[PDB]
Amino acid sequence: KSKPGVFSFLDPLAYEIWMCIVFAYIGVSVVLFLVSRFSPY
Amino acid sequence: GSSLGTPVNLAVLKLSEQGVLDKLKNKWWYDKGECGAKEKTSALSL
Repeated sequence: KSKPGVFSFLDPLAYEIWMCIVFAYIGVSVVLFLVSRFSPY
Repeated sequence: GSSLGTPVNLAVLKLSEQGVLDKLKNKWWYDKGECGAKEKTSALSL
């Protein structure tokens, strides 16, 4: 009786995709902050 | 000029009509054949 793993809900996407999702989240947030709070307008 | 012409002609015709040759082909091509004629789904990759 295959006991489903906790964090089996992540199985549809590979570990690399989640990793790069986190990386892209950080990059997007930083670029947004930058391009919103740089110009002394 | 061999006396074996008509008999072999009739033999192959009889075999074809009854179905021996097809069985032999199945035996030596499909049967006696390694691969005959579902995989779990994979997680998406980058």
